Amino acid sequence: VFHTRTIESILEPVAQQISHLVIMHEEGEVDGKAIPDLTAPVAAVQAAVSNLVRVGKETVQTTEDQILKRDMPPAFIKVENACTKLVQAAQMLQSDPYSVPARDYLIDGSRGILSGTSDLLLTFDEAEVRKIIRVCKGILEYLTVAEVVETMEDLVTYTKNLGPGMTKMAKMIDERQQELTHQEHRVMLVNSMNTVKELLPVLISAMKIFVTTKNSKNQGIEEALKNRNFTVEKMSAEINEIIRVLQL
Amino acid sequence: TAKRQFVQSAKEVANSTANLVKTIKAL
Repeated sequence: VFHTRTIESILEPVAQQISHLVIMHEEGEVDGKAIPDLTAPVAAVQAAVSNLVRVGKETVQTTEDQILKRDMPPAFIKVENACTKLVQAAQMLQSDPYSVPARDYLIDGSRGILSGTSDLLLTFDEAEVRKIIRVCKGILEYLTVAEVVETMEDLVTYTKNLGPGMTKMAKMIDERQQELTHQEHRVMLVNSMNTVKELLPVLISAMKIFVTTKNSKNQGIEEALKNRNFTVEKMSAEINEIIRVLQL
Repeated sequence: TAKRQFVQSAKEVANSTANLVKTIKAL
């Protein structure tokens, strides 16, 4: 169900347990079911929620992603308000073990904890993806500069500052595709990255010919320009495809 | 790292909530 192996491993068993509890609650089964003392299990949840918000706050302050800074605090409120209902429900159940409003608080609280934790993981994941897209867009912009290269000196400068960006993007895509649960999207990412990687020496070779045809002042210039532009076009189309699949 | 610390914190919330839901659901 979840798009990442990490998100799936964290949320799927707790989501299924809550879905089962919600079903029992709406069927009327929870209402008169004897509930043991929940002071300690709820205290363990409040301690875990406090640590998630504290670690979440450390990310908000040290990050530069303004969407993550904006979207994490409403989710902190959500998990904390959910925790409030669980702490209060445990108290209410000690005074009245048959409390129907307290059982409602247990379900709303558990759902709120899940929903808020899910929001936080999805926000954190979207920010990690935005880091990869930034790297992709930087390469796209750098590829728009290939047509400016017209001398040997330009070619050396250009190639030198292209090689690391490509290596960085390939490493990021390789690590990301291994995290995805959707196998068809993993195939799209790796195949697009294979195309970009293999077209890089094709682009460098076309730029070398372009520089040589320009210097010799021969009839082969238009074909050299067309071969370079077509390679920039294909690489750019593939990087735009990677950005699209990364967001899915 | 900050990523590992955040993920471990979320895992702890899921685990403690799972244990609470299992205790409520208990027949």
